[PDB]
Amino acid sequence: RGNNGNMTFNYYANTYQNSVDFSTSGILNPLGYLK
Amino acid sequence: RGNNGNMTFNYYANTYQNSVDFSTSGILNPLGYLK
Amino acid sequence: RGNNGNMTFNYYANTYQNSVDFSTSGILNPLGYLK
Amino acid sequence: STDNAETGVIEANTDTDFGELAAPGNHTNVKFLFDRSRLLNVIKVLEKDAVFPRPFPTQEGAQQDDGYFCLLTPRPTVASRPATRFGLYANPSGSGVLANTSLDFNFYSLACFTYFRSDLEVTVVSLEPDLEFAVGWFPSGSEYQASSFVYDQLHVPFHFTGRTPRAFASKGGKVSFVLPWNSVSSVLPVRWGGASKLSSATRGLPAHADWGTIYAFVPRPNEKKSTAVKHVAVYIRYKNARAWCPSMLPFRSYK
Amino acid sequence: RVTTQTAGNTAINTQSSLGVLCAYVEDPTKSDPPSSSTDQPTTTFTAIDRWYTGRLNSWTKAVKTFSFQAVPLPGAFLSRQGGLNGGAFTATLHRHFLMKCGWQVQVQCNLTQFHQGALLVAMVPETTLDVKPDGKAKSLQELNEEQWVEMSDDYRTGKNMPFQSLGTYYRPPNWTWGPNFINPYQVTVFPHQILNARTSTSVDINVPYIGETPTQSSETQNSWTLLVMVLVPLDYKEGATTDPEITFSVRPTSPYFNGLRNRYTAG
Amino acid sequence: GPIPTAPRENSLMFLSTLPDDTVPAYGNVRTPPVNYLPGEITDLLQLARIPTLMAFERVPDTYVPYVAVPTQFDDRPLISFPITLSDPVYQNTLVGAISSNFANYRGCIQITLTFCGPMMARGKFLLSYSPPNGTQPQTLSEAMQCTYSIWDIGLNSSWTFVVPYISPSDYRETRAITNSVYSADGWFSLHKLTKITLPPDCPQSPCILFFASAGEDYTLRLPVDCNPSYVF
Amino acid sequence: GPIPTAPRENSLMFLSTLPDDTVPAYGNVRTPPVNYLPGEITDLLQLARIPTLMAFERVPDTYVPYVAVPTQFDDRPLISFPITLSDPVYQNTLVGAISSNFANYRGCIQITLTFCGPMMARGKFLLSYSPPNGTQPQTLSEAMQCTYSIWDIGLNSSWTFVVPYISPSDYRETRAITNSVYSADGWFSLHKLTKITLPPDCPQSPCILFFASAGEDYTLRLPVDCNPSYVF
Amino acid sequence: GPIPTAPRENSLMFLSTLPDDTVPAYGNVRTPPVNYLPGEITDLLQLARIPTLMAFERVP
Repeated sequence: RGNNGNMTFNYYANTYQNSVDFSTSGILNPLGYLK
Repeated sequence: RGNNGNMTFNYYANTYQNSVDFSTSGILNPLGYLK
Repeated sequence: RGNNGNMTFNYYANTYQNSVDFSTSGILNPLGYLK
Repeated sequence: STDNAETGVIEANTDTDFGELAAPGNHTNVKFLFDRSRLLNVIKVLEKDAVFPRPFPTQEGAQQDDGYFCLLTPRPTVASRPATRFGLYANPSGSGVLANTSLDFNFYSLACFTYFRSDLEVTVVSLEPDLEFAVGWFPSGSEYQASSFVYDQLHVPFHFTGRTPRAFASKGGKVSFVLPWNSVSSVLPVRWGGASKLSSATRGLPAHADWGTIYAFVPRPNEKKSTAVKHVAVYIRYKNARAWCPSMLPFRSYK
Repeated sequence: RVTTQTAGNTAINTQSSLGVLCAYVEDPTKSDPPSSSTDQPTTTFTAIDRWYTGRLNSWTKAVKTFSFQAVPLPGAFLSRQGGLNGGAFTATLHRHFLMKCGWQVQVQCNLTQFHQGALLVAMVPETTLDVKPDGKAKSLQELNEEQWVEMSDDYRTGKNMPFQSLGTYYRPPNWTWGPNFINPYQVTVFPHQILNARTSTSVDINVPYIGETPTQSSETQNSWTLLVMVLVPLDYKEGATTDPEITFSVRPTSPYFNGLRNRYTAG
Repeated sequence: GPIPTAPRENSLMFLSTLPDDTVPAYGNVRTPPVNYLPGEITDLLQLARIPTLMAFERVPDTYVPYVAVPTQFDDRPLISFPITLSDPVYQNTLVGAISSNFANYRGCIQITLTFCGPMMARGKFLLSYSPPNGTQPQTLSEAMQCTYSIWDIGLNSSWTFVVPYISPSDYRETRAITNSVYSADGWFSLHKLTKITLPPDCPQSPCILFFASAGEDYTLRLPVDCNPSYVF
Repeated sequence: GPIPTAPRENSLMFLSTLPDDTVPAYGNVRTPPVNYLPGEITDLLQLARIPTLMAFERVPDTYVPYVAVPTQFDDRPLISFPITLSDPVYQNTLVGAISSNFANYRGCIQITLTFCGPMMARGKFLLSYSPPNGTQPQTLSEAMQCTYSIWDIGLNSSWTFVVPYISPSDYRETRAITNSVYSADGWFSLHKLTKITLPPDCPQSPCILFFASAGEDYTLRLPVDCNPSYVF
Repeated sequence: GPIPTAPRENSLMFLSTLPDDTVPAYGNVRTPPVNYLPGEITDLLQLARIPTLMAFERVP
């Protein structure tokens, strides 16, 4: 996904590479529905 | 194939390394046939 | 643990990377108990 | 064919009237399009502890250090502060002080939505030959620490040390790193219509819509100040960008 | 083409109707309480689960293309613009700090087959047209003399929105652009319906809640703005009929309130 | 022991579009959730598929987005324009604005019309599409031979005309400079087949609105730089 | 043979917060055990959860940590203060001191009170919390409508008032500069509902002690630099 | 931690016939198919095996 080519090895952990949201616990839909 | 020596590891993905055509869905042949 | 990202490979041995004490052979406790 | 566009929701090739259903052959994806570097702003380089600009309005005869620092945001900015009306000094020589301004032309050329969110990846490039420098940054809502301390009768600005990241590059080098989305607001409003304060506010001026702040300085004591100025360039990238609702596009003149 | 929607103790009738536009997502009614606060919220009840009505300026031949009028929401309730009176809803609004709700509006006109013209109505999100360039909301008295807002290059470029004066220390730049321009040719992107003089009389839209936070301040939020613009100037044979009128209706949906206190006051 | 290595010829280079990540500096940060915001976008084609309005010069600003039918005519289409996306008429439409930032396009353009006038009027129109030629067709007789259709005023006042995509190459350029066969693709025109009958007491001169958008098989390939002219 | 490689654009860089280790120089060293020391700390929230005292200006150093009830009053709370952690009253409390070194906070503040005076006295107090408004509420009539509670002097002389957390954003700034809605969160005040009855032979003027701390769901997110002002 | 390494004697060299690839700059691009073109060549010996004519000085 995205303009990323590497597909073999990620060195740093995911948490330290990208932000993560904390839990609170082709086919394209149309942006308008007409009942 | 080609003047390429590496035969162990390709880092970047094939799609990002070479172009690909989109689908539309020794022994050497001679360039002249005489019926 | 700690501000350490690498989670794949440690090169040097643990004994040569960190000190070790020699043997002599969320949930947070409260610092005050009132009997 | 039969249709009713007044209702808004119109139906949906040549197979319908006369067909051709040319096979597919995803370069417009939001995640993919926005991943590439682009210039943001050009700033001076510090050589001593500086005094941050005062909030507007700034009266005549106020002592400060202007031209340094720079926000990290596509929205228009003035004097290193958030702004609404973009402007430039096309006029010839005048008086007073000229206010540095910035904007993301490429981003706004396709900013066709309202809300946005992504990670930012910063890098720095020098301009003058064989120049040595360093960078410092702090989150949104923080402040820049002033003053200096004495070591062996050398005045070292306080910004040499801090809990925020620092970067030292070799002679004629370059810097790069990726920062996390850290503002309090859930998403970045490309265009806004609210107010940030109960009274004396300005309509449509967001408060904390940015990624942080950046500055550049030389690793030397204050006792070795020079005369010639130096400059630095900045670039940014977006990672895992997302958009949340349609919008308009900039108007093109018919001249 | 004949339907009626009943809510609370009030109802609305439609002699002609194409349907209801559901905007971004299906079933906009569904919603959940916010997450940026703990105090228990106040929810819907019969006193506020009903419609409200107001009036707009008249339509005259003198009006030219692209002129428009705007009605901020919910700021219209607070300002009592066009005679709209929220009553219970306004009273509850003035006694709370945080709010979150959807919207559902309908606009009607009295065009007859002996008239030619067109109207376009859309729910533009996150815009500021009510405020004067000086930086002050347009008063009700000021809104009367000028019945329709005149489109101009300034509005097209967004060059005259509110701003902050720099001060004597700096020199005055040349303002040329801003992120709140108006592009007439692309207004159809937002949910809309064409109020043609030969096809129908009433149009309606349904929109969900949006905002850069799970909840917004109840005294300054301006998420949704109702916009009406003229595409084809009105024209008719002399002596037939003069200057039709306009009206609109509003109704909130699944609101929430937080932060009780006394009546809001300024100073 | 040390692992032998050999740096390549392009070391210490900076690329503005290299597909790779960078080392983190301030990681391990959480963010509030955004599941409450509806209407997430995934591809700009979703916005490209939305109709919008065009512009026209009008008689001697004057760029009204509609065309008014005259009373008397002279063997000539009411309005005609090329099919080059760089043309002024496509400037402010979403499809034109988006395409201007890409090099190659592919698919079928879509055009939609709508009538605005007295209910009790009548008439008939003819729509035409002429591939490239040595001279732009003018007369109705010429127009009829090419692809065309007939529009009749009735209960429904809207009609959609789909422009077929024919070209000698799979893709086509988005902006035209030399007007080569790779960019230009002919013309479009509107002809009044009959004379519009205005009912009594309805004054005169109805109007027509033009709606343009992208087809269901549109596509764009190569990104390019933008024009910051709008800032001045 | 040699392995091909390509150094990136950010080689030879020094980062002051890079999450990585360094090569050892004098490794293989043992240390005495420390299992004999009790009371190990793991998270500074443990210390943040401990009550402490506040300060007040006192009549015209004078920063006594208590407030004395006067004899005659005038339609006004005895003491009121904002809920901005940068306020002077929060300076020396542990919660304020710790939070000042972080950017964002989240949770519920906690306030605790205690009475100091003659045993055989009586009275009643009212506590209030007013979210942001155009003007700070003053009169008891205004105060009553907002969230509040009534404190009665009795066998137990201590009471805890929990300030609810309501805000338009998940997190909030820790220090206020513009007093925007993102930092300020209203005011707190104390009102004497009745008149305190001093028993005979007990001289006069009891005193009240203020105790503040952090709630059970407090949290801090972003570290920042410190202020070395305390060294001067 | 960092992996020890030792650059060789021929670092930063450019070879005009090195059998190796290079990093991509604008990847992820598709192209139209070419299955419609007949007569693809694989080895120049195919052309070398075709007769041709010679030359001779002729009289002056």
